[PDB]
Formats: sequence, C-alpha cells, structure tokens
Amino acid sequence: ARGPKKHLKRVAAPKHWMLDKLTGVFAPRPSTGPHKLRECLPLIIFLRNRLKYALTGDEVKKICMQRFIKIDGKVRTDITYPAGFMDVISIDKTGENFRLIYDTKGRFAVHRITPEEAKYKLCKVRKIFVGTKGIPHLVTHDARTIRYPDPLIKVNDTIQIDLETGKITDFIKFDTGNLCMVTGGANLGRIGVITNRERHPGSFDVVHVKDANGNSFATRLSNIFVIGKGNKPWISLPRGKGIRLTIAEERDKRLAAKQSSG
Amino acid sequence: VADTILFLLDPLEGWDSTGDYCLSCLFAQGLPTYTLAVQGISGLPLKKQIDTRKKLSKAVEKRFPHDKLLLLDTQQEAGMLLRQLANQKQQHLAFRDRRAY
Amino acid sequence: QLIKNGKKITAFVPNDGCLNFIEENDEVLVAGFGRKGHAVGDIPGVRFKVVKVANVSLLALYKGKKERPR
Amino acid sequence: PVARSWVCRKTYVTPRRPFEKSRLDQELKLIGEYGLRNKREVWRVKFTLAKIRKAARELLTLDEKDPRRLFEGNALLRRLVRIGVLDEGKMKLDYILGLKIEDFLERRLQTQVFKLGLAKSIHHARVLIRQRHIRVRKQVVNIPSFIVRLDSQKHIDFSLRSPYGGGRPGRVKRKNAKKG
Amino acid sequence: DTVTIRTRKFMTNRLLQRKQMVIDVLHPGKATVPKTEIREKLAKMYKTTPDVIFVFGFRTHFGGGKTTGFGMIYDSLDYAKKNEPKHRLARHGLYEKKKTSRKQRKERKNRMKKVRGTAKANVG
RNA sequence: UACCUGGUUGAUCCUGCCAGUAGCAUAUGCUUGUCUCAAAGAUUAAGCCAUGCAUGUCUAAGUACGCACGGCCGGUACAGUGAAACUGCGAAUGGCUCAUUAAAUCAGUUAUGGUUCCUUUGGUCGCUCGUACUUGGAUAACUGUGGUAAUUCU
RNA sequence: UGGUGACUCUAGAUAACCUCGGGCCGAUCGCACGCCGGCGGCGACGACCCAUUCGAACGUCUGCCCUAUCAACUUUCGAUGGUAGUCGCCGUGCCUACCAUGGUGACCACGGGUGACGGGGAAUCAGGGUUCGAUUCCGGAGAGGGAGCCUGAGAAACGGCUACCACAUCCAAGGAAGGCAGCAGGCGCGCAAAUUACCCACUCCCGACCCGGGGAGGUAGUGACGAAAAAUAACAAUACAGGACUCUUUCGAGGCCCUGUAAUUGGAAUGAGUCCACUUUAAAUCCUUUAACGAGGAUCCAUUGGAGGGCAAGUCUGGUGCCAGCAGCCGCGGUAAUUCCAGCUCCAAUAGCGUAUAUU
Repeated sequence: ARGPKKHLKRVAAPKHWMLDKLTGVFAPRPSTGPHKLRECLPLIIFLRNRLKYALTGDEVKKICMQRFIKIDGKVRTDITYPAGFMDVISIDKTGENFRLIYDTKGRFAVHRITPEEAKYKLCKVRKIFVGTKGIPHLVTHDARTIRYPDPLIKVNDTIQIDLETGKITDFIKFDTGNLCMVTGGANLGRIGVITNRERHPGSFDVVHVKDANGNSFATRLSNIFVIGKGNKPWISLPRGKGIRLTIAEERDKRLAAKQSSG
Repeated sequence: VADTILFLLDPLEGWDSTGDYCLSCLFAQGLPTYTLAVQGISGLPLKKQIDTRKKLSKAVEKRFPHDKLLLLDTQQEAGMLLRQLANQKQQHLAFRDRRAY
Repeated sequence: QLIKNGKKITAFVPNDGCLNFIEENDEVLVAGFGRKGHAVGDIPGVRFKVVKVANVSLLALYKGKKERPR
Repeated sequence: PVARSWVCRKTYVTPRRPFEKSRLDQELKLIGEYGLRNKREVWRVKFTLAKIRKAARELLTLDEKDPRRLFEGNALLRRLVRIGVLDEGKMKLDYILGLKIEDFLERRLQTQVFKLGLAKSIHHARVLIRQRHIRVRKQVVNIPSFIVRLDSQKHIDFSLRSPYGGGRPGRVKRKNAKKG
Repeated sequence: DTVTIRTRKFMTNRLLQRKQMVIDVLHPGKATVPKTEIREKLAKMYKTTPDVIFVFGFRTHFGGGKTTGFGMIYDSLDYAKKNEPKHRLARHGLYEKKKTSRKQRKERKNRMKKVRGTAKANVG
C-alpha cells in the first residue's frame, strides 16, 4: 500500500453483516465515522439486506437522497455511513424508529422502538480530560465530546443523552450489581448483571457477568456497556432478552414452534 | 515455391474430395507455414454461427488438430489475417533451402 | 537431439511399422519409457520412447486415423 | 477476483484392489436387483454409508453425557429415520453402525416406483422416471437416485401431464391414429 | 381461465412510492405467460391502470406448473419514471438510449484529449 | 477397508530391493450425445511487445459578456440550458506478477506513556483591548499573427 | 483541577519569545422571504487546534527448509555500549564528535544454497505422519536494471518527472518520443495455458456528484483442468430352456406359475436433434416452459485398454518363424506361439479410458 484503502472484499467483510458469497466481489466498505469498521452496520445493508426496502444499491441511493433516513436525529445522505451501537434510525415517511442493538448471536438486530423512546440514547464514556481554561470534556463510544459533564461521571460509566440537544440527561455508574450488555468477543449480545471486575494493572480488567438464568461469563472491560440501574434496563430489549440458549434448547424451541403452528 | 499457404474453408462442410486430394498431395510434397480461414460465417444466423463454428472445428480437427481458424468477412478481419500472416513462425522446407530457386 | 538443451538421447520407436514414419530431421515428441529413469527390460541404454512425429501421434499413424505432413 | 465459488466434492471412491471376484460379483448383483447404470452408483451409495459410519463411530468414542455427542447423534439419527433407513424405535448409534447398503439402495425413487406398482420392472421404472412420467406430489422428478422420504412415500403420484397419467396421448399413438 | 395469478410477499414501500410483491403464476399446460398479460391481471387485481405495474425476473419451475417473478405497482407514472431502472422503462417503451458502442465513445474521448480548446467539440 | 501379490534356489526358510496396486496433479493419445458448476501463459523467458482500450469528475449552492442555443419587455447588472477554460478533488484505491527476500517477510501476542494523518463524526470557531454598504494586480477560456518534418510543442 | 499501574500527563500561575520562505481570529455561495434603516431561518464551502474514524510506521515475546567438503564471525569504511548533539513525524549508531572493548557462536553463530514471497490453506490419512501452497482472502515486494526527486495528507509513484545502463520507435539528420509482471492480442520460449467480443444492468469505487466514469467488475466466446446429475432402450404376445407347485414309485401330464434367451412379430413411451413463441438478460445466448416435426438394423450404430501369472478374461483359427515384434516384472517368439500381426469370442471401466512425469 501507498495510502489508505478504499475497497472491501465481500469475504473480508464482518460476518455479522451476513453478506453472501456470490452476490459480488465487493462489500459496501463503511465510510469513516463515529463507529469502527468491524463494529458498524452501513445504511445500505440495513435498508437493502435487512428491511428489504430496496433491492439494489441505486435504490438505496434514491431513498437516502430523498432525505428520508435520519440517524441520531440528523439526516444522512451517505449510503455507507457507519451506524453502530445504540444508534437511533428514524424513517418519518413510514413512521418507523429503530435502535441498533445486538442480537444474542452477535449480530445487529432489527429492533423497533416507540417514537418517544427515540428521543434519547445511551453512550459509554471513553475518556475524560480537562481542556483549556480548566474545562472538563467527555468523550463517549461514538466520538461525541461534551463540555461540562457532571463531576461524578468517570470513565466506563454510561450517559443517557437527549438526541435533540446532545446534553446529558442522566448517568449510570460502573458498579457491581448493575445491568450490562456485552459488545464484543465471544459473549456478544448477552445481557446480565455485573458481579466482578478483576483489575490487572498493565493489562485488561475482567468483568464477570451473571445472566438472568444463572449463567456466568467473563469479558474484558472494554466489552461491557452498562445499560441499566441495577436490574431494569433504560432501553427496550429485543425479542430475546439477552439470554443465550444452547443449541439443544434452540432445537427444542424450533420443534415446539413447528408443533404449535403447523 | 510459396512461403505461406492460406487454406480457405467452407462454413458447413470441411472440404470437398477435390480438396482432400489436394491436401494429400500437399502433405506428401511438404507443407510450409499454413493458415486456415473460413469465408461464409456471416450469412448464417448467430446461434447457427456459433454452433457451425463448433462443428467446423470438430470436422477439421482430424487433419489440423491444433490450428486456429480465422474469418474472412470484412476489411478489419482481412487486416488481422494479414498481420497474422506477417508474424508467424516459418516452417522450413529442407529441399528448397539448399538449392537456388 | 533435444531442442531445449541440446542434449542427445536415444528414443525407442516401437516397430518397422512405425519406424518408416520417422525420416531424418523430423521433430519428435518423446516421453519416458516407464521406469522413472531406468532402462528397458531388454535393450540397454535407452530410457525414452517416441510419442509423436511431425506433431501427430504414432498411434493415429499406426492405426491409419491420420497422416503426417512432410 | 470473481464472484464464483469452487466448493465441490467427489461423491464416491474407487476400490483399492481392482479385480476381486467376490467384490465384482457383489457389485454386479447389486446392479442387477437394483437396476443401476454402472458401478459408480454402487460406489456412491457405499461412500455415503461409509461417511455415516465414520460419523457414528467418531461420536461413539465420546462420553455419553457430552452435549455435542447428544446433539449430533440425535441429528444423525433423525436424518436416518426421516428417509426410512432406520426404524422409529431403533434410534441409537449402534443401530447406525449396523446399517447396510441395501437399505439405502431400497430408498431410491426408481426402486419405489417399481415397488408401488407403477412399473412392471426395475428397468421399466428407471426408464419411466427418466421420461418424466412420475411426480412426487406436485413436482415431476427425472432423477432415479431421488431418495424418498417417509412423507413422500404416499405421494409418488403419476404425472398428470402424461399419456400414462392425465390423458393427452403421446407422439406415437397420435401419429398411428392419423394413418386411418 | 386456467391460468391464475397470486401475490405472495406484499410490501408497501412508501420510501420509493410503490407496492412490491412476489408473483406466482400458474399455467399447467401453457408456455410461460408473457409479462403483458400478467400486468393486465395485476391491474385487474389491484384496481390500477396497467402502465404502472412493472414485472421482472420470471423463472418457470421444472415440470412447468408454476412461474415465480417479482413485481411493483407505483402510485403514478411520474414516480415510476423517477424510481425505475432505465432498462425497464425501455422495456415498457417509456425510455430510449443512444445507439453508440463503448469503442466509439472511448476512442472519441481519447481523441479529443489530444486537443485543447473549443476544437475539442470539432472531433467527430 | 489398520489389505497385500510376482521376481534369486533343484527345492525350503529369510534379509532385501525391483515390479505390480490405489489416489492426487501437469502434459499427452484415442474417443466424446444431454445438462449444472467451473480452473485456465505460474513452472521455461520479472523475456520482448504492433494496435486499441483500462481515470476521470458539476451541484440551487467557486468563476458564464462562446447568440453555442434560448422565453422576455423592451433602459430592468447577471432569466435559463450549456461547450471551453480557470479553480477544487481523485489519480497513493483497484488490477497484474512472485524476481528479490532465510529472524528478513509473515502468523499469533503486545506497545506508542515515542509518532503522523486528506476525509467522516463531535467540540471549538465577539475568550485577543489593539474602503468595510467590500481592497489590489494579473492569467486562462475568447479574438488575432505565427514557427517547426514531427508531439497532449507552444 | 482532573487521570494513570506508572509522567517530565492534563489543567494552572509568572517572565518573555512568536520566524515575511509569516499561525488562528470567514473581504465566499445558494433557497424562502419575513418582523420592528435595523433584526433575522435554513444550508453549502472553508477553517489553527482537540477528540474520533480509516490506517500507516517503528518496536516486545515465540515460531522457518538444506548444508561443517561453511568453525569461528563483527570492528578504520559503526561492529556492541556510554556522553552531547545532528537529522528525522517520532524512539534509536540513523549519523557525527569524544570515550570504553565490547557484541554473537557446537542450544550451530557466520557463510553458501533453495527447483524459497509468508500465512489462511490443499493432497494423502487407522494412529503418527509425508508432500505441496506461483494462484482469486490477509500481509509483503516490484513495474526492463539501478539511483534521485516534484506534488500531495498519503508515493522515493513509474497508465508522474530527471539521469545513467541495456533495448527499442519516428526523422527532412537539426531533433522528438518510450516502458502490456493491466485487459484483450502478438512474437519468443517451450510438454505446457482462451476472444484484439458486449455492458456499467448487478457488486462496489472515485468525483463538484441521485445525473458522469470504471478491460475493477458483470455477461457471453474457447475450455474432456477438475467436480455434480444423467441417455444410448422398455414392454406385450409367440417359440424354445430352466426353477418351483399338483397327480404320478418313476418315466411322464400340466392354457400350473415364475424367470430367461430370440436369425419371430407388435404398437406404446420418450428424448437427442430441427424450429414458432414466451421466459431469461443492459440487449442477448444457455437452462427452464410450451406449439409443430422428430425411432426398429429404434444405421439416431460407445469407446479405451487387455485375455500366461501378478490380474478379471481363449491352451480357438489364419499368417510370421529368436525374424517382425510383444512384454512395467517374470518372461513369449529359434515350424504344434494360451503372450507377436489379424478374424471371432471373452474381460474391466464407461462418456470415458490409456501413456509419461511429480508426489502421497
């Protein structure tokens, strides 16, 4: 290479996009944005592959360039704009609202939310720094920087912000016994309560999480998103409630659903 | 005395029996560099054009097993044929190379 | 005499049925004889057999399926 | 770089010893009472049986409470019971190890057309299959090696677009009727 | 008569102002139905004028009892002319393209980049 | 399918190899009816190349006195479409090949608390105590005169 | 003030500095026009700095084939380290100046070789292994060989520039121009590898951009590399031949069945092809769907290797007579050839089957 890369091969694309092999040689290649390339869903895939509102990319371009899609309250006309975790998608013509939160299998789920629930979002805070004239600044997981946050807010907490103004409405601390979602690694998509944090100086901390069914799983500290105060989430959960069923229980659920209806 | 022989071919059949007699005499006497060209591929419909090109290669392949046929329909195909004739490795006939002619 | 490196070898043509199809200074395609670099079971010093003469096979000339150009 | 895939398998294996009298008699017998075209179909069915046996004996070495042994054993047993090569009461891995190639050759569409009385012989059944005279409940099937499930057994009907079936006469009868 | 039409996966796409669906055509002993008759039957089904229905991608199953394709019914002809591919509009006769190969355009473009000025327009 | 068979002696038992046997890849010979996929100038010469094509780009939103066209209404600076050209961006992606390269590349694992960054996204953008109801000079495109056998020369 | 596991971190205060080859503090453009000359709401384009994204670049640990007929190697001309600086985007012998004599090695240094780009991976596979990976994904390198640059955020760029070396083009002889290890195509080399085709409709990329471009890519063409499915007949009557069953001690008798074999008849069924239409598609082709024609020597004719053993299948007949030849090996052929050349018959695989070579 002599500079930055502009193409993404279809088999090099993230597996949670669920792109097939024989449609083309290339994958949509998310443009630069608030979310990482391996941890985002472009607008073209969400509108075309997921919602089936379009069949080709030019149709997605028509939908985008009619200024119908809103991401986090702002109109996006980029077909490959990286939409990521907790992002709110508003389609005012069809009157739909979505929050990109993970399915239990580790994939972005089509999750419909109430319009009044689309007025806020949660952000895990990445860093805090005092900038010039002694002004505290807050940087979250989607590149949002806020001047003058609450002094009790520290790193690895979660802020609930209003999307119209971008100001902190509330916050949740990283304490033992709080609700969290795993946003990376093997346990991706699982919702539980924090029971531990194993501090390794010079290395990664370890958060042990206990599920609602009694199942325990550890993750890195960077893979934890605090979503609730103790036991109740501050967002709406998908069809699955974060519990990962084993393949035997999923088989039993499939057979029971086939038996009851069919 | 020639340096290259251009064999003209029928699109439908390979050659007549007269052409087979001429080919037997030319093979026995000695072949210089040769090129095969088909004359009548344009008159047919296109589906029949492709199928008859396949059938013609099948028919000719029992005497010229690895030789590419050309086409003689337009002036640009003639130009490609002339360029092919110019740049081509020369089969050398051992008899006429020693005596003057 | 091989074209690609100038080395001279001795190749086996099967019979007087086939030997009369080879004249002097013809271009012959030659294979190994079968024992991976070892000699024929009766005649010594030969490890190769003639496969094609004048860019046409010996089997199609022995069986009369083709004729060779001169 | 293309939008093409290159996944492909060989579906049989040629035998190690080519000329065995007992083996030649066995495969020729199987071709005989099953109306098969050549030896490659025997080798194909033997290959699928060998794959199933290899999977079963790999699963059998695990501990009997292993989750993967339970899941893959139940899946293999259900797949064998679905096509009628295992009985509904013989769902265990030892019974998988006890299977034979005749059980899989019995489940072909050609054999089932012969058995259900749609044809007078096994070769007539193959010719009848290949000539689009047979359907499986909606769908004309050309393939004699179509393995019939248990829910397709009572549905091998007889191609309502054929002279033998629905009733439009064929080419030869239509031409012969025009002679008079 | 004996040829029937059903629509399977209906969807009201308000973002491109249309209705999109999967079309199952049953013709037990006929050929594959021409898209014109499918369009008239869809117009009769959905109570619309037949020039706003665009159908494509019909594949007839082995044996020949069923054909499956895709279709969309637009709100008007203007939304059709806005949101349809050019080739489907040309299939319906509403669009026409220039008759020029890629070789002519490419060789012309490479020819007029040897020339600077208004004389670029003088290359034919 | 955790497999062997023939060959030394007059005969036997053996060490031992050769030969057989089955797959896989390249070439080749003979033959070839249907249909679904599908590799393909790598090996030898990272040898040499005729010709053609493969990188260009405009929105309401940088610069429109090309009638190149064009409705006005007739002093309305510029209606509008728009070649050219200036300006901005891209051309560092892609594609090809495997010559070099032997702790080198590369794979996993870590660090930048030792660095750089077009773009996107967010913040910041009266925080400076010191002609503006708008500043200056050109240069293309255009017009005209030319030089060279020749050029995407000027 | 705030942070880290740890700052010479971030933030604060003071004294100054602040480069003309100069650092921010908007002399920019569009759309609706409206409230009390003034106030204005949407955007676009810039914009020092901070964070973010895409990365890039230098480091950490461990991991590579063959060779001792390579046993000692490095050190002026940096080899290992120290001090100060230069240069660099930055850490650093990166370089310079001054000092120390260090650094590596039978745990294989150093040197040479490779028919060596590395990896994901592929073939084979009881278990263990052995061989391969030029090749569509990731990373590296290169654009005939070296070297030096310009612009730019990013290149030591070659579908950019400047030289030299080797080639090679045009010429009015003064001069000018070049780089297919891009897509086709050609020559050469060879045992060895496709069309100078159509299109941006799909996948995506770029741009001022919903509109343009793309030999990236898609689609056809050649294509027995390889993989999958699968025709070349089936049935009925008649005639012989067997096997069962009934009555017979048996021979025998069975419109008693079943199954074969046809120099015997018969119409039934279908594809292969020929060719309307629809469908397919950017427009086509092919496939699929359907009209019409389309089979008895159903001449609408299946080949490739073999028949002594290994190894399945002839001591048949004619010809040759240690010749011609066959034969992987043992061997056959010298006048009764189970093996050569043929006819007939038989065997194995089958739209495939031999041969050479690499490798398991």
